[PDB]
Amino acid sequence: DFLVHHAIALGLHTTTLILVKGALDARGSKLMPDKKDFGYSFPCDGPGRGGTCDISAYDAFYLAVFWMLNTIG
Amino acid sequence: PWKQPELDPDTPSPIFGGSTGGLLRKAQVEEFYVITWESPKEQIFEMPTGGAAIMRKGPNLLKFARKEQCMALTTQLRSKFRQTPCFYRVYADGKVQYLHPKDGVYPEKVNAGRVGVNQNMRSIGKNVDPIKVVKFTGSEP
Amino acid sequence: DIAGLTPCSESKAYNKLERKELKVLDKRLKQYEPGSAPYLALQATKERTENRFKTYAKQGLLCGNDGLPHLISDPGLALRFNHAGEVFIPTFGFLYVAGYIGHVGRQYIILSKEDAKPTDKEIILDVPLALKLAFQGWAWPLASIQELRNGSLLEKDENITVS
Amino acid sequence: AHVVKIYDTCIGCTQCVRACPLDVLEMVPWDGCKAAQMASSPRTEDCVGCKRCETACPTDFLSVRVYLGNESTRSLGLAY
Amino acid sequence: MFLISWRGYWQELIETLVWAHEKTPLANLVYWKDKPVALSIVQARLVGLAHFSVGYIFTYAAFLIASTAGRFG
Amino acid sequence: VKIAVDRNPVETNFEKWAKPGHFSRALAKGPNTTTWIWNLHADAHDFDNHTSDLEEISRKVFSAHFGQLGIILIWLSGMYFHGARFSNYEGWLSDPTHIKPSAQVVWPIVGQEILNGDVGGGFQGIQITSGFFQLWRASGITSELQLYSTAIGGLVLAAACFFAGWFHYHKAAPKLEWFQNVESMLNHHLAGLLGLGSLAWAGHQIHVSLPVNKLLDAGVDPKEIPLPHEFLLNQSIIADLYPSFSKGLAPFFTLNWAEYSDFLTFKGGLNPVTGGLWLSDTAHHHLAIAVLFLVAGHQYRTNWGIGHSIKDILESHKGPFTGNGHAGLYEILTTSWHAQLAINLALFGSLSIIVAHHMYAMPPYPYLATDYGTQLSLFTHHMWIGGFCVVGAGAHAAIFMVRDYDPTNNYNNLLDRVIRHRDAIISHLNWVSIFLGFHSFGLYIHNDTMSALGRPQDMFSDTAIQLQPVFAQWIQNTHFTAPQLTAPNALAATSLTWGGDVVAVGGKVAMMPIALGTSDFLVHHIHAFTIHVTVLILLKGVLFARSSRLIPDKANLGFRFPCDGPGRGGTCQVSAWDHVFLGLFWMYNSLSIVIFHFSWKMQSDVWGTVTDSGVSHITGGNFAQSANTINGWLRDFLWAQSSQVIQSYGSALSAYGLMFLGAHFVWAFSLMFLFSGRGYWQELIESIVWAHNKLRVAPSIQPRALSITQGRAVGVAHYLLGGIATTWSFFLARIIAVG
Amino acid sequence: SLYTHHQYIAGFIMCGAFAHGAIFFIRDYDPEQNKGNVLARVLDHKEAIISHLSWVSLFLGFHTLGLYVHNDV
Amino acid sequence: MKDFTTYLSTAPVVGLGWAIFTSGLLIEINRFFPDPLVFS
Ligand code: CLA
Ligand code: CLA
Ligand code: CLA
Ligand code: CLA
Ligand code: CLA
Ligand code: CLA
Ligand SMILES: CCCCCCCCCCCCCCCC(=O)OC[C@H](COP(=O)(O)OC[C@@H](O)CO)OC(=O)CCCCCCCCCCCCCCC
Ligand SMILES: CC1=C(C/C=C(\C)CCC[C@H](C)CCC[C@H](C)CCCC(C)C)C(=O)c2ccccc2C1=O
Ligand SMILES: CC1=C(C/C=C(\C)CCC[C@H](C)CCC[C@H](C)CCCC(C)C)C(=O)c2ccccc2C1=O
Repeated sequence: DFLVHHAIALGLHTTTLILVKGALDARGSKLMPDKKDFGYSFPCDGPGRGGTCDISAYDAFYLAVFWMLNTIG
Repeated sequence: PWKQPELDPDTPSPIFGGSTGGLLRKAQVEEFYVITWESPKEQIFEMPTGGAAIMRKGPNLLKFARKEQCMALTTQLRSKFRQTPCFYRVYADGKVQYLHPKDGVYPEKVNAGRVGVNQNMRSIGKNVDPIKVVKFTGSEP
Repeated sequence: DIAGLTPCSESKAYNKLERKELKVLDKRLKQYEPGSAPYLALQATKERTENRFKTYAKQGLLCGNDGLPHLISDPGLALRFNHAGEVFIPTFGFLYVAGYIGHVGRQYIILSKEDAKPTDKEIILDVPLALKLAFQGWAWPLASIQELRNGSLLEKDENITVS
Repeated sequence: AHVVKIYDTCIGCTQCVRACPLDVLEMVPWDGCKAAQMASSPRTEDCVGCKRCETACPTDFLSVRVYLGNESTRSLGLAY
Repeated sequence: MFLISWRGYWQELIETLVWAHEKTPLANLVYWKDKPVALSIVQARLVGLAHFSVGYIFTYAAFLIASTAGRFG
Repeated sequence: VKIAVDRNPVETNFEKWAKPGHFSRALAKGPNTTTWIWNLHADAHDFDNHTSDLEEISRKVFSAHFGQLGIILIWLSGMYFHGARFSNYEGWLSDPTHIKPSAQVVWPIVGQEILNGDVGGGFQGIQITSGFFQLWRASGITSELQLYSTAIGGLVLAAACFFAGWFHYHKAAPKLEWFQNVESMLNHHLAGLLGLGSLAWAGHQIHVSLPVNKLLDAGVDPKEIPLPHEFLLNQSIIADLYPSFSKGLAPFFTLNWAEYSDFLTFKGGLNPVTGGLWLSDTAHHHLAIAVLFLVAGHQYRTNWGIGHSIKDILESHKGPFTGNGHAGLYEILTTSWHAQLAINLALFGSLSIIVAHHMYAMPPYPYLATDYGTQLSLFTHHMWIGGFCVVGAGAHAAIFMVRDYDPTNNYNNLLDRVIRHRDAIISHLNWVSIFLGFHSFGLYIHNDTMSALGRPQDMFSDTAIQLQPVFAQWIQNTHFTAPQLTAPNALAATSLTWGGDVVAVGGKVAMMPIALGTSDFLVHHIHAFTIHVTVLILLKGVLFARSSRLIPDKANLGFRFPCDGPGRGGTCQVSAWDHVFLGLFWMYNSLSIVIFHFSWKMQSDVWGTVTDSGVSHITGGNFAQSANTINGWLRDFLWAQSSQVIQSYGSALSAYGLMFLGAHFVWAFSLMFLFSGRGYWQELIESIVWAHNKLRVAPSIQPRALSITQGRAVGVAHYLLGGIATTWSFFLARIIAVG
Repeated sequence: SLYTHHQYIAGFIMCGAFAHGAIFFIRDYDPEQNKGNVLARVLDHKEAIISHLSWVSLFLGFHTLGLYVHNDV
Repeated sequence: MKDFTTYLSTAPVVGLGWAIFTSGLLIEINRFFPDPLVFS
């Protein structure tokens, strides 16, 4: 029972990381200083600057659900 | 340019057997594009849709369904063969529009006649937050 | 004892697990001849297994109802009931080694950045310098508190921010 | 029906104009820079949203931004 | 599918079916009212997450109820 | 035609070893980001991108290929060596049926000695499944001393191959003219390599392997065997075995070849003792094969004014419907390496697939059919190698269309006309995949739904609405009744899979007739579904690599690029590289079921222990009834046969139990890369760089998230590795612990 | 079923709080009004929060898996 | 030789020597002193 309660802690702390990041970095990132002008949900800013796939805060929520399901599992 | 060149809809086309990347029902109903240029000899070039074709000495004419298909060919001719193409837009009603060298000079060269459009006099960033414009459209304009 | 756990010496399942694991080898040992190398290999494994079980019992470990040894983590109960070597002491054995790796890599980074072309020094290391720092890091806790009390450990708002 | 706005930091490189296939962008004179040039976006109705323009701008942060929006036949790149 | 395979493979494929629907002798008489295009980028992340999560749930619900009901303990 | 070489082109020194990235102009500057590291190991062997010169690209290629041979030869010598010193070959040779092979004994540190299982023969080690022991017995090898010498030869030849790669690049490298002499390659590589190489092996078969295996099969002890050189020197010894040797090459030159009927035979079938092909038949095979390739090598023109020219052949086979046909291909194939690599990999991968089928039904080596783990491991191996090689053709053909395609040479050509009706190809091929996936896989769902509803009479099965493969059944009988009529001199048929009686060896069946029914109909049609689809993904990428309606200029973007942009609704995974990245997932889904087909079919209907009353198969013949339902594949194949893997803890098969789990981790681990994107990760690193910056411990090489195409590649790699390694553990543990 | 039903819902709901909390920063957040307060002081040093979180996820992840794998072997 | 020593100073070569050291050290510390769990 010890190892699982700690493995559960892995889920909550990293699931929070994905969602907290998508919130605080919602207004802007160094890769995209103005996310606020675009919106909550947009696909990307293009292949420039090395690639900008899955930056928006919607894409953070999108990735957390995989961890939500893993954690609850 | 000095004056817009009107369209000559009856000019010889290149020697091309045909393909499946041609025009669809959208062309007859909505709009289609045509490109003109003048070559000094008989050469071979890659088409955007399909394979290879043989130009003809003198004027040449093609018909495309997209503007990108036309400008893709201009970049090939301006670079490889160093020519000066010009293409139009034809609607279903028969109306014709002269698009790309609209001033006669290509867009990558300045000209005194042009007037600026969509020019913000500020730095990127440095603009109001969305809350200020929360109930109408636009934070960038 | 503590937490309703028996010592491993007094447990029955602990000795049951020993008699089982040896019975597997004795059955496996019957196939081969006495003086052959497979016989010598299995006898050594038998010798190691007999040594593993007696040493864990001698060390005052705690075995549960399943018969396997359990570890205790609170230093209070560990020190009170003489179970410190399990978790509490190895905690300091690691952190000495881990900070060794940080104090070394931090110094190689700072010193190469004081010269021209530090990018080349990362892909093509200065091995004489790396060995020098690697043998000078035996007393990294002294240098850390020296660098903290001095104030040259941390940078002060000369770092990039995003907004 | 996309939006293209150019900002005060343009330096007249012309790399945005050379990159756009659909001829959305052109150069206009201006007094703000050394090159005495500035871009413009007169015909955004033909814009498609490739963001090759943003890829070419060498500024610290971009003098050109394509703000995506409502779609259309020309914007979706539909031959049909 | 929606998670791994992304849009650009499919829109080129739908362009090929469109060609066939127009060149076929009798089917060409029928014509769509709204033009067919592939699903957007953000839509696919949503759709694929729904097909993902629903199988994550319908699978475990059957196992949870069947394992416990058959043994009755 | 002549030899042409350029002396001392390149100096040999370690100067460029210190300067990584010298081959590329961009990388020679140096690193300012960590992306420079990934691009280094990636663009290392892309010689076409380094330089435009075709000559230098040819020198580099011809010398790198020498490296793979040296890499192979030390690997091959390792097996011979590890088989000599750390194995039980001499014990297995005297009792093959009861003793199992082993050549990888393990050292005694933490645990790890239990893996040295009780193999048998006064020896304990890992049980191998590579079939070397049966290979070394097919040739005359009785002692370990022969294996040592064979290993020392490989190291000697391998260093020569490495030496040549230095010599034929750094010192004396050929010219482009020497490479374009294509007609001489086929002449030398057919006659010399395939012709004489097969003729030579017949020499080893005739003079060494036949007598040795004749005595071994007659119960003689290996140590009492005369050494193979004695058969050469003494014409009297081998004459006692095969009396035809007493005549001594007079039958050959007088053209009375019937005298050699003793050891040149057309028996067919299998040996009753070893459960393998008659060694006399193979010496006849490789002998006739040599005469066939020798004449083939005297076809072309090279220098003496006789023979064919490939150019005149190609530009003479023309047609009306094709127009100009096959004309500009000799200029293509003599100029681009990628074109040849596409053709060759396609037929080098489809060949290993042919090897996999034609060995299991026709076991060439002795005591292979009774080693079910070996027979199952060679099939699975040489099939996967075929899938990868075939997929490489779709990748290494698209590179030709992007880089080495000149429209001037191709006007109204075959290649040009294919592109001009490409939309008809992909459209007509799209309909087939939908037709098959409905009428093939939908039949499985129909059987599942009918069974759950209590209507088993309405399923597709033998006791039911039977769909029997009449065509294959007719071909089985035709090849079975061939010795009577179509091949009178054949004593028996090619294999027993067509029809006949059982061949038992050591109480185990080597091969017995395979019956085809309703289930075999569905599976053989499921394979075509996965194949016609895997072609759709690759063929679409090839034709639409150079241009499409969505993106009329892809060739300027290149072979591998992630996307043009979010516009047009989205242009992600539009390149030809991303088509290959998708085709690998379908190759995996295809061969994974070709492999499950081989395991359950052969366990249930073929393999098993023969008793007085018939044969007792491993799974009791459940392929006919259970396979029609998908739940059957889940119950009777996966849940059932996984008992040996799961219960492997505490035994010699414990390594397979761990690999079974670790293969799942690496599979799921790939999902982070496929589902996610570069954007989230590059921002996360910024918040991490802050802490590394706060403590003045930060890298001068800036950390950057992986590129888009790399995240896709990293996914499919960890994906396929975890998916394939699971079978590798699920199979060997299941089959080594027989049943 | 009553346990899994509520817990799977507890995860879905809780992933919405952060998501709908991220939309606040884009649409309904005014920095000049909320200047110097707790909400701006959190958003100022977000690089510390996201970093110290990543330590806990990595720490639990390595050491928990390493023990299970140590026991598997 | 100056360039050879420089090649040996690259990242992967130095990492190889590190790995043989740390791995061989841990193994030989488990070859002798077998099965440590509690530290005396
Ligand atoms: C010691 C002798 C020697 C020396 C000093 C050189 C020196 C040089 N060679 Mg040469 N070469 C040699 C032997 C040598 N070569 C041999 C034996 C061959 C035949 C294979 C070649 C074939 C050859 C070619 C074809 C080329 C060179 C090139 C070069 C130059 C670049 C070297 C470089 O990038 O380093 C590279 C340093 C290395 C250490 C490379 C190691 C590669 C090994 C073989 C891989 C090992 C496989 C691994 C174990 C598998 C496990 C991995 C797993 C994931 C599967 C340089 C002048 C290149 C050139 O002309 O410069 C533009 C070039 O194109 N050489
Ligand atoms: C089994 C699959 C799997 C695994 C192992 C991980 C693992 C991880 N994910 Mg992840 N993820 C997955 C599936 C998985 N994910 C899926 C399907 C999704 C949905 C797209 C995501 C979405 C996702 C997001 C959005 C985020 C993560 C994050 C993380 C990290 C959490 C920190 C942690 O505990 O690291 C330690 C735990 C480990 C298990 C470490 C793996 C390495 C072990 C020790 C093996 C070491 C290698 C060994 C020496 C052999 C190497 C040899 C080889 C190179 C040849 C971690 C690397 C978060 C992150 O990176 O923040 C820090 C994060 O933000 N993941
Ligand atoms: C009878 C003559 C002969 C023979 C036997 C070969 C044999 C071979 N050639 Mg080849 N070739 C020949 C004539 C011949 N060639 C001619 C005339 C030309 C020019 C027209 C070429 C041009 C050529 C190219 C361009 C390439 C080959 C390659 C190969 C190898 C393919 C590897 C393989 O399939 O695994 C079979 C492997 C073996 C059987 C192992 C044996 C290896 C030994 C060292 C080879 C011994 C034969 C050798 C050619 C004899 C002369 C060498 C001597 C002068 C020192 C194979 C060894 C490829 C290569 O070099 O890969 C490394 C390759 O890329 N050939
Ligand atoms: C005769 C075989 C052959 C040859 C000579 C080449 C040669 C080439 N290919 Mg090609 N290819 C082949 C077969 C071949 N390929 C096959 C069978 C496929 C299908 C899978 C492909 C698919 C393919 C693609 C998709 C691409 C290439 C590319 C390239 C070029 C760059 C090489 C490169 O980056 O590698 C340098 C070396 C590496 C990158 C290291 C590879 C590491 C692999 C992925 C890991 C192996 C894992 C290991 C086996 C198991 C795990 C254990 C691990 C812990 C060690 C080069 C011209 C690329 C290119 O740009 O072409 C112009 C490209 O984009 N090829
Ligand atoms: C189990 C998962 C799954 C399934 C079912 C499919 C299904 C399909 N994929 Mg696919 N794919 C998947 C995973 C899956 N994919 C993954 C994970 C990847 C990533 C590598 C891909 C990548 C991929 C590519 C790259 C391509 C496909 C293609 C296809 C299609 C092939 C045409 C065909 O046979 O359809 C026929 C229909 C079926 C197979 C459905 C089976 C179930 C039954 C028959 C449906 C029953 C309907 C029911 C009676 C009606 C109920 C109505 C109700 C509302 C009342 C098909 C739609 C190809 C495609 O679309 O082009 C042709 C293609 O090119 N897939
Ligand atoms: C022979 C085949 C081969 C293989 C398998 C590799 C593999 C690798 N090279 Mg590489 N390389 C090769 C040939 C090869 N190279 C050649 C011929 C050259 C030209 C001289 C180079 C030049 C080169 C440079 C210049 C660099 C690499 C780096 C790397 C590593 C990538 C960084 C990484 O993921 O770690 C990331 C690592 C960390 C984030 C932290 C450090 C911890 C590491 C993992 C411990 C050390 C690992 C050790 C080297 C593993 C043993 C070797 C292994 C292949 C068996 C990777 C291990 C990079 C590197 O730093 O290597 C370590 C690097 O900068 N390579
Ligand atoms: C494996 C079985 C697959 C069969 C079903 C596949 C149908 C899909 C192909 C349709 C393309 C049709 C347009 C043709 C393209 C075409 O117009 O080319 C024209 C070509 C005739 O060419 P000409 O003689 O004009 O010129 C040839 C010269 O150009 C030489 O280069 O037609 C054929 O070769 C007929 C091919 C029939 C192809 C069907 C058979 C292919 C499989 C071969 C085995 C068949 C017999 C099997 C029974 C044992
Ligand atoms: C298959 C596929 C398509 C094409 C898929 C299409 C066009 C299927 C959608 C249309 C069909 C006809 C709907 C099928 C009906 C559904 C089963 C039920 C829908 C119910 C809703 C009405 C509620 C994409 O557009 C795409 C985009 C981005 C990433 C991945 C993909 C992707 O994988
Ligand atoms: C995780 C992830 C990253 C981040 C991944 C990174 C930065 C790679 C990390 C590589 C590490 C540095 C390799 C070394 C790992 C271990 C340290 C090796 C073990 C060494 C010890 C034994 C010493 C991306 O950049 C990305 C980009 C696009 C799509 C998906 C993804 C994606 O999923």
